Amino acid sequence: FVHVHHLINEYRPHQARETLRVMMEVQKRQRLETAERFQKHLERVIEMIQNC
Amino acid sequence: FLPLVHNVIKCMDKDSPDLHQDLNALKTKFQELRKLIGPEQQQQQLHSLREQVRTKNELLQKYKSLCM
Repeated sequence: FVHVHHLINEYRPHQARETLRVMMEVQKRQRLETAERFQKHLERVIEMIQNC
Repeated sequence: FLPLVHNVIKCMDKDSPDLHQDLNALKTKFQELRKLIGPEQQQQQLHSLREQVRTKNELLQKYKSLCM
């Protein structure tokens, strides 16, 4: 029981830090993808505007 | 309206010499032309339409320059 508690206490902080880093990376990737999509949409809008 | 003038001229020339009396034909032709033909209101409407078309063209050209 003592060894199990020690292993749980040792594995909790590293797992939490890894999850936080993965969440930050996912948020950064989603923000970059949204920015690229908005840029492409604005380009298509300018193209459609200059079309007429 | 050349028809009325022509009818008057024919009636004056054929007053004593009534060989061919086209008075009835002329009157019927004048009535038919008046029925078929049918103020400055039209000019004002045309001016308003021209101004509106110019405004629409200016508005359409206002959106020419567009980068993003």
